[PDB]
Amino acid sequence: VKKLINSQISLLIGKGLHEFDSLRDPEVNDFRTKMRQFCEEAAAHRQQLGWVEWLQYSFPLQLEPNRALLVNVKFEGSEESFTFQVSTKDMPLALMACALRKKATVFRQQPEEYALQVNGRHEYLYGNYPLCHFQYICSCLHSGLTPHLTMVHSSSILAMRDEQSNLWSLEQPFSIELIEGRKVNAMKLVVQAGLFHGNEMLCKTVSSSEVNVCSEPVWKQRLEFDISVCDLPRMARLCFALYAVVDCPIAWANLMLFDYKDQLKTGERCLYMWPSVLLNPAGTVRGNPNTESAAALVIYLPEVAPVYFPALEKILELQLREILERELYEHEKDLVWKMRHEVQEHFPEALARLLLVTKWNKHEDVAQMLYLLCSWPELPVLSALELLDFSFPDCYVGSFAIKSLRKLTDDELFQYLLQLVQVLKYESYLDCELTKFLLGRALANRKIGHFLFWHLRSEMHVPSVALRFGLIMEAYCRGSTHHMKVLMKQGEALSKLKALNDFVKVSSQKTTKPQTKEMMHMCMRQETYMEALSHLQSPLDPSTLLEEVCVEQCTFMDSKMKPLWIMYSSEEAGSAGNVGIIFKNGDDLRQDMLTLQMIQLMDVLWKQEGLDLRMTPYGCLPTGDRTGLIEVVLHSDTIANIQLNKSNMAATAAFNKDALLNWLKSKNPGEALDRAIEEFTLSCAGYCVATYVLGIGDRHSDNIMIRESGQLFHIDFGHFLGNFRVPFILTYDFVHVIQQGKTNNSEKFERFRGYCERAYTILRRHGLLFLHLFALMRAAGLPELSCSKDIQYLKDSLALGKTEEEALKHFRVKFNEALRESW
Ligand SMILES: FC(F)c1nc2ccccc2n1-c1nc(N2CCOCC2)nc(N2CCOCC2)n1
Repeated sequence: VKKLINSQISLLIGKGLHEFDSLRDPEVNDFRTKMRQFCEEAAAHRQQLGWVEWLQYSFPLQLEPNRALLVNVKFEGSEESFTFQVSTKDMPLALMACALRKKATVFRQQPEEYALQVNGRHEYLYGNYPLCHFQYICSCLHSGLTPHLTMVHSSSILAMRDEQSNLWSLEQPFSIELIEGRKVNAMKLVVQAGLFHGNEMLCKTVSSSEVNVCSEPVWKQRLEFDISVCDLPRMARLCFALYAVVDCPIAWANLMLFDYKDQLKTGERCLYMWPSVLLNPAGTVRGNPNTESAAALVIYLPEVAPVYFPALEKILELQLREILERELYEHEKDLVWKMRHEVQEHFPEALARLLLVTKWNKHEDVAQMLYLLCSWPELPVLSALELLDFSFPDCYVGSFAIKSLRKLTDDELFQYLLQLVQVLKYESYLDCELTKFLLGRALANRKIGHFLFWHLRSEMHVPSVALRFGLIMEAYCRGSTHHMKVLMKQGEALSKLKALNDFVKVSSQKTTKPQTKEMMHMCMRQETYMEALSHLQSPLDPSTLLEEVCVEQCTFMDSKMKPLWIMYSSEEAGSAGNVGIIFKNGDDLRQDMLTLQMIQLMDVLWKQEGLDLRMTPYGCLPTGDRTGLIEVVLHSDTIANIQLNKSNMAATAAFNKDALLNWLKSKNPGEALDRAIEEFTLSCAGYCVATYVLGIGDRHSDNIMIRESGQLFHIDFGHFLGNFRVPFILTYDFVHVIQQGKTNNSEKFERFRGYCERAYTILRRHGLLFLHLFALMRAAGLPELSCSKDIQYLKDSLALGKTEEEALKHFRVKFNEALRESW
């Protein structure tokens, strides 16, 4: 069995475990054994959890950030169901009391023994919360639907639990010998080397001698650095660039000067370099795994004595501030450092600014900073996120930052998971506090575990992270054997969708769409495909169950990559078991995921201030190499499709401007139309503010969709942050709907401007949260989130320098400009 598990892990993570063994690497070997132990302890703990605690782990509650209501309740193993009237303010317990009282009268005769499952989903209602605080009930109220729930007894939950078991002395200048290279080029070669602590140089860079593009180049020269060996900070990295000149970059390579056991490195090293686009301090400190073809540098680290970095106990041994403390001059820097005790004492949240003023290239000053740091009070989550930036390379700072993030709720962690995973790319060593933090949290919440897995799995085709990410996924698997098998099922479904999508691509260039679609259906109806594609948890949302694939309703779309549109149904889920996914292969989905996650965050922040813009936060999840899934919002269509203005159709208009309004009218007869116009106005405000703030341009009728409820949302975000200064967009046909069809309607239109202003001003108040998250996202390597000007785009769009009064006036001008332009 131990053999079988290992083969399953290798298959799941997309990398053979034997490959880790073959590295003969102590750091890898250490990581694997420590993390495996940690993860196995988490699993022991989980297996004895109380049944409510188990539910909390497996099906974490889905909550929103007086009225009558009908609810249908059945018991687990029964056809018989009952419809009860309850209040939105009632607790699930009261509901469960009704259900049991009804059961006992039927059967002729305790609520705390039960939880309520949402029919056909892995989602439960339990706890001390009014029904309307549950996302599901809340959702049912707005769409107008009846909640369907199933009474599940504690013994049944426990069966699920059960089925799922498993030094200071060295004053000589730092120096290296550059020995030789092995490489490709057209000119002379040079090696530039710098010593970095994060983004900051610890001293000047020092260049190599120019040697002809001949060879197999052979330097054999001492490069000496303008820094003492005792002043190298613990997280010092040495960064190289190999290039050509008569500039033409060739390659780069980084390494930590100390190893994962804190020992200073000696002597010779062979550096397999990464091909270029000159110094790249934020680039990985691990060699290029393509040793067959990568250019290679050999250096020698001279034996300076073995010295390990000094222990903490040894480290420990060794006005107008406010008016500025809200980029700084050197004298301003000097007062901050001078008054570092006051900073700790009366301005602890200004820790980052103090860290940025310490001289990381002098060990006495670092020991000073560290001394303060070790008694520094915990900071809020917002402050802690800033400290995860690459600007804060020191391990003690890193550790402090994680310590401060431990108070993150699961809902917050989930919201910031994408960025936390991306920060892993900044890590210097395999065994680190972030990895342990993410793994423990993942093992204590299955939803965390699910998305941690997919974020890591979706980048296994990236050589620079394959090893790190592979190792973490292995560790995770040791910690939950059952969930590994659930995840393997999803991977099997994704393997099949790829093969099917490849077929569809080929067929679409040879025959008519009707013919390709029929062939797609025959392929899907093969036993191997019916079995692979049915009965899985959605990678988009593990609480959504994808039961039986409805082949007859599957198709594909006409765009370049021919994305697949896959529908599912489930008898048990009734009608909320009718769900769709899109499989897309050929495009990088990371940018779309980021854009949707930031819009979802806006929706959270708006709702926390009592502003519900009726947004549509659907899933998007990269799963592999230019591969991933998109959640289908049903009962929606594109603005362009609605505006095709076909004859012999409900929405038949005298003027194209009336097409959308007419469409809305046909889906929302009578009284209902007014609320639909309201849903459209609210969502339109939300999306107009979001796409402006994030600089999403190229918005048109083919990438804007509308729900039959009136709710508008966006699809296919190819660009953001003004990378293909985007204006605020007001579209005429939308303004026409907002104005209820009327040419003049300032009452409705100005209500809509109010919504826009209220949404925009709320985001500004959280501007720093967006900034810190985008900062962390720079680790991802998206070409549209690659430098400062990308970030500056967000600063400008949020007008963060300005007072709220100025910001709003500025916004009002952009909005008014948008309205003029509206024809
Ligand atoms: F290529 C398209 F699949 C596509 N790429 C997307 C990237 C991010 C988000 C959504 C994306 N979609 C997408 N997403 C969707 N969704 C996803 C949201 O629910 C409605 C259906 N539909 C489409 N199309 C249907 C109508 O006309 C154009 C294609 N396309």
